Amino acid sequence: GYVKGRFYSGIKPQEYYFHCMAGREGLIDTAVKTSRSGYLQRCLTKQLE
Amino acid sequence: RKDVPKVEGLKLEHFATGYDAEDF
Amino acid sequence: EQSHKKTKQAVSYDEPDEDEIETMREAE
Amino acid sequence: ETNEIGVPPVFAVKLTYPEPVTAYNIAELRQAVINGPDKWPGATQIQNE
Amino acid sequence: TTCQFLTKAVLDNEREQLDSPSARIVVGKLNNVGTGSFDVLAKVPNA
Amino acid sequence: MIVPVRCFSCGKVVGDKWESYLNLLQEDELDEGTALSRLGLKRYCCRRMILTHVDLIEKFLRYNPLEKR
Amino acid sequence: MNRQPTLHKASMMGHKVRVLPNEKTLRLHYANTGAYNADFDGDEMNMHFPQNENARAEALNLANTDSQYLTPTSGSPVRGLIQDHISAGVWLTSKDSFFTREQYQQYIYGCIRPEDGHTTRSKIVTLPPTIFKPYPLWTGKQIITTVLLNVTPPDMPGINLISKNKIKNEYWGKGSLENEVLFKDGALLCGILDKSQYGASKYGIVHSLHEVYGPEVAAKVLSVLGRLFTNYITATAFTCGMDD
Amino acid sequence: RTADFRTLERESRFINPPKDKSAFPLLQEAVQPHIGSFNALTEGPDG
Amino acid sequence: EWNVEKFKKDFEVNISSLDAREANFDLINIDTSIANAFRRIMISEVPSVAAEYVYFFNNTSVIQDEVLAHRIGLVPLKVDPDMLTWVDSNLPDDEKFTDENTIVLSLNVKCTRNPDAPSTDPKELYNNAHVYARDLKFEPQGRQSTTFADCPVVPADPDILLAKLRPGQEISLKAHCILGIGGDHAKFSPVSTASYRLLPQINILQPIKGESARRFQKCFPPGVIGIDEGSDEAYVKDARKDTVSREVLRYEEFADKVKLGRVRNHFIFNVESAGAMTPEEIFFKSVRILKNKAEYLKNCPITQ
Amino acid sequence: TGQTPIVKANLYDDYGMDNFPNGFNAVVAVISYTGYDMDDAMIINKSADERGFGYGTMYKTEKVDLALDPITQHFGFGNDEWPKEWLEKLDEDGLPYIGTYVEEGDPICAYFDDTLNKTKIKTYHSSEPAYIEEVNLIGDESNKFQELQTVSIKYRIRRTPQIGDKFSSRHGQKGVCSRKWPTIDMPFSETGIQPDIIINPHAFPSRMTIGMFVESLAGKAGALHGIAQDSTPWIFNEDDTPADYFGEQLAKAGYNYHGNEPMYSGATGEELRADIYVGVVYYQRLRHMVNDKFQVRSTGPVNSLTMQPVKGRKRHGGIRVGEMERDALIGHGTSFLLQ
Amino acid sequence: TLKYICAECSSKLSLSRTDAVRCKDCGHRILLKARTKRLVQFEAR
Amino acid sequence: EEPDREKIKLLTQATSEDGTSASFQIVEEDHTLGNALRYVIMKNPDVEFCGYSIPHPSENLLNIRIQTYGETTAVDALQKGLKDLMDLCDVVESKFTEKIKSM
Amino acid sequence: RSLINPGEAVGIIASQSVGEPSTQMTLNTFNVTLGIPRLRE
Ligand SMILES: [Zn+2]
Ligand SMILES: [Zn+2]
Repeated sequence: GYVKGRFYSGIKPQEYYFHCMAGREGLIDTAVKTSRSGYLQRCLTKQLE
Repeated sequence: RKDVPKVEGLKLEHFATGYDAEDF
Repeated sequence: EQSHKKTKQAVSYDEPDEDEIETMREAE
Repeated sequence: ETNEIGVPPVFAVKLTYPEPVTAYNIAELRQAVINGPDKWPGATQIQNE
Repeated sequence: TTCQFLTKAVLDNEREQLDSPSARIVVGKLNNVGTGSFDVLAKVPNA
Repeated sequence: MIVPVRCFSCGKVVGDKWESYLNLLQEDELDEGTALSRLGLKRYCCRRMILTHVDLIEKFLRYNPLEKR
Repeated sequence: MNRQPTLHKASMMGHKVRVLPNEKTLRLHYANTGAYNADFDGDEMNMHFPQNENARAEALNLANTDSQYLTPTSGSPVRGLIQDHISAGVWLTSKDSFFTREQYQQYIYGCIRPEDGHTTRSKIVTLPPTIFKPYPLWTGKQIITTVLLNVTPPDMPGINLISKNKIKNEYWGKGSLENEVLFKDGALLCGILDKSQYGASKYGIVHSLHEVYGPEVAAKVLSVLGRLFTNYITATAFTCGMDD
Repeated sequence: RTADFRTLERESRFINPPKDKSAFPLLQEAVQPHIGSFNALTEGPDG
Repeated sequence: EWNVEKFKKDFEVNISSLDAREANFDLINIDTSIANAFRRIMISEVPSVAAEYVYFFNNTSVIQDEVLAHRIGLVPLKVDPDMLTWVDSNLPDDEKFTDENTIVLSLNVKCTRNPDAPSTDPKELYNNAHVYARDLKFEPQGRQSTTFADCPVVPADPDILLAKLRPGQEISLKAHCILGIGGDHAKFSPVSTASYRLLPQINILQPIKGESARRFQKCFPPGVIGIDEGSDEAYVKDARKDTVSREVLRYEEFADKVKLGRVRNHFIFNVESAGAMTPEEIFFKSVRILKNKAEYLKNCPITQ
Repeated sequence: TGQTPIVKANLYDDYGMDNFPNGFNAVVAVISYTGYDMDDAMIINKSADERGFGYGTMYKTEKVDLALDPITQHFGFGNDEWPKEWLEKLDEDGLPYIGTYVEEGDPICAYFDDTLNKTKIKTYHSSEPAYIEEVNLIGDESNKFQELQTVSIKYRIRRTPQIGDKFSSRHGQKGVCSRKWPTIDMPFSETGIQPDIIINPHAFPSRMTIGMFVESLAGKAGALHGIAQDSTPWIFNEDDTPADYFGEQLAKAGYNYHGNEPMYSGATGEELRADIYVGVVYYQRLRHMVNDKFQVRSTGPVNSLTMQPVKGRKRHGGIRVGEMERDALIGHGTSFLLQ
Repeated sequence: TLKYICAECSSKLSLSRTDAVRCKDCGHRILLKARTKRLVQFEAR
Repeated sequence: EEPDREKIKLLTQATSEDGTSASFQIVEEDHTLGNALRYVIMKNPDVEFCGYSIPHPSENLLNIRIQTYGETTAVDALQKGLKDLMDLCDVVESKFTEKIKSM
Repeated sequence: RSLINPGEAVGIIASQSVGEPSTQMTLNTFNVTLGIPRLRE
């Protein structure tokens, strides 16, 4: 997965597919993240108001 | 690997405001 | 998904419908 | 200004403040009353005593 | 659990002193925090 | 749809140069570049206007609810 | 002004109404982008109009924007200029940037208008040129000195601050001290101004002004700089291309 | 000498819709798994 | 010290080419603030005549009413202003449009079929298939239908395609052409493009004679760099012909041996007309608008 | 106004995408000049918009069915009963005149039901006004007993580019229209061209959309010489760079090799500090109109039980101040703002 | 002059009350409402 | 005859007690007159400071500040600026007519 | 002159000062429990 190519000169198809993997990997994590600060803050504010 | 083919007979097609393609 | 959140005027803070609901599934 | 908000004239002709008429602001409010509810800075209504 | 806490309040014959931000909002009273942490009185000259 | 009247960037009339452009490509057998030059389009903004025109109106007209077949 | 979710009180501040003709959208300055966590990607905001003087006084003195320069989370700034203004400042405060009397005075009035109550002296005071002979020329840093000289109170002395830049001295050539931000008696004498000075960054020039002269002056400096760099980017543009 | 756009070819096809085999077979090859799947419901071997 | 009479001594004008549609003139020893002012006026403030209110009676064509109406507005009309008075917006439509304030252009085209041997040409296969700007018939009305007798209202460019039709379709409309400024809408801009370019300056620091002079000559357009001989240095024949491509600077042998600047005082204006007014008339009116703007403020009470 | 891309992959023709144009070729300058363009906001030229640049229309169809066995409601107008000026929108048949301008409240059709013995109308209701494009009468699902009850009406809603509308290049660089900048105030090129679209340079360092940068000098080269360029992936190499390829083309035409152009300010009129990066980029106008939820309320209707502003933008409804906003107003210690 | 265009044969044939909603020339059940001469005001913008 | 009072306005909130410094506000004007007028006003040897500022693009306003040295008011400096710009335009119009004939 | 003013809602401010920045730790690990799950514990 080591890409010697740059965005100015361009990236080879093998490098392109590997970049597609790593690029998507982040967006997948943003889709699978159940943790929310909504209820945590709501519980503190109602007891500390 | 074959290079991207350059375009045949590329001439100047931009000059000054009041200057046409009179200069060859 | 963001086009709908863009217009909705929130009642309260997010919601605990995730892991929090299964953690709240335990009595004293 | 960094402490300001750009209000569209649509909102300006609908959003009103109940300004009590006095000697110091009789001049300012008389114009608003003449201007009416569609000319900014105007007035949509007048509350009697 | 609004009805549950209400039942517990009735059974205790509880007096809501209206001193919490929530309670004050329920009865339309000015919140005791910040500008509501004091009272404003006018100085009048005539006896 | 049809050829736009005036170039979006500067405002040079381009609408009268569409049918004339195809005649320079068909009958005169000239290249895209030289044909645009003969029409009097030297700015690249005016150049792309006609060069890049699709003319979907000719495709659209083939559906006529006023004439049979 | 409210931008949901209101995760902290800075997401609900008091703004001064400015009715802008022929408008169909709420216009907001870039300095407010941080506190509301609002990006102009088609975002929506709620405007509330309080109907009594006690509610007015509160939205003008307690919940107002200027009193929300520092967040209570860490006591760090959440107000500052974001992109064009930062790139404009690095160019304007550069040693190479010189200006004629006509150019210099224009940049001053362009951002400071006495009629809009931007001044503290009721007359625009101007520094003498840095170059007298052959031609009278003003440096870029002198515009920053003049803006402070007209927005800070006359009764108080000038600001004294020795700060640093994000841009290392090596980039500005041999023997430059352009990384060391130096303010002596309210005069920019050394160093350019980065995101580290008029951005939402602690112990910068705006924050230093906020501590010495107060929140109202710091707000004036932010709006003044915000205008200056907008006007400077109009006269002297900034671009990015293949050569870069 | 270039990878040009068909201008003369395009406009002629706009006025004259072909009476033979349709242009752009790849477009019909895109819906090939859909049409083919439904075609095999009646036509083909074993009825 | 600057005097208005001292400006008259140094200010020069140079006309390179003055065609019926476009004029290429120069403004020497004038400020950027004045040159940009005329430029801004020639585009936005010089008033012109263009269609504003299209009244449709029928439109069975593929081209939507809004689109067809917008196209007619964009078509420049070979109409000289000053012949028309400015329309008042407050009074109603019956009092608003007069023979002095409005010009009427009618379009009435109906498409039919023609018998011909069949790819077949649209002019052969159908009758009145293509609607052109020349099909906008001028209808003179009211008190003055004799003022436009020796001046008929015809579009500046007649061969402009307005609509395409098939038999059965029809277009019936009455367009009301009025006086307006370019700042309001681009359809009212009398200029195709009014722009100026600063005179390019090529400061040769070294003689750079020999074969390097022939290399330096190829970096600029043909009629810019001229060489005397092998020696006698390398001079600038016509710095005005330069495109300012900075091609000379992307060579190690010239990157330090030459400087590329400008003449801040010298402006090379290029003004092309839409067809209504001559390019000179458009520039003259621009100077007349700037003077009138300063004159209106001169004879004006300074309130408060 | 659909346009064929100058910069395109050859597979665009293989799928005959010219039958359905998705965008337009625009003069795009990578410049920070106006001050209204920054990260998620881009500038469109006023004079370009005035000339029909990026103009679109939106068609909406409605089915007016009379079903809710004996026929009661009949298309047209009932005798003796006729409320004032309805004939302005509908024809003798009760159906509207194809081409007529309609606003919310205007009659979109007319009928008469014998159960109420009154002439009623089906009103048109939408914040956006329209024009009638097509009216089709359909009298199906019957053998010999034929009478119309179903009618399909098509509305043409004109959509000019408004402040808020999204625009994007073919490189994933979307931005909302911050303002429609006038051409006199717009920066003008040496050639005398002012950009159609202005993209801020601060967009590119984070996104790293260099495809757009090479698209700019390719589109410019192809507009001048009059030749379409192949932008199919992996056509170019590290040795055979497109920036060098179209750079040579730009130099041959008579322009700057690095795709720059000497531009002048529209305000001061003076030449800008450095040459601005200008070219021809294929732009796409996204279908969404972001200011659809635009509302204002002073004192509108209230629910009977709570006596609080009722929900509904079009109904002159109230903006909700939720628990979080309550918490924020407690936060400032601003008790009268909460009150 | 009352009009109704057939969707199939494109024949302009109008029909009154107590009549079958179908074209006379051919058996087609869909009819397009034709555009009649009526003023529609527009701004050339 | 009636003179228009809404065009040029003297912002008394910024005017010097007497009489050198003042800020003027003109309606339906921008960079076109603005930059040209401040250029001509700056040529005056009595003008100390001069510049123009447009408060906001949406509002049709133009602000011009004139700060002079003694023996001349800001109003006089503005009146001289307008009088000189008119004469400047006459020079441009005269030279252009002459070169048209010279062709 | 740097003293907290009597009346200041330090309660809401505290919960807002713990809540608002805990939105920035919604992302997963790059052994011990971290982020919001640990804060919930
Ligand atoms: Zn053009
Ligand atoms: Zn039929």
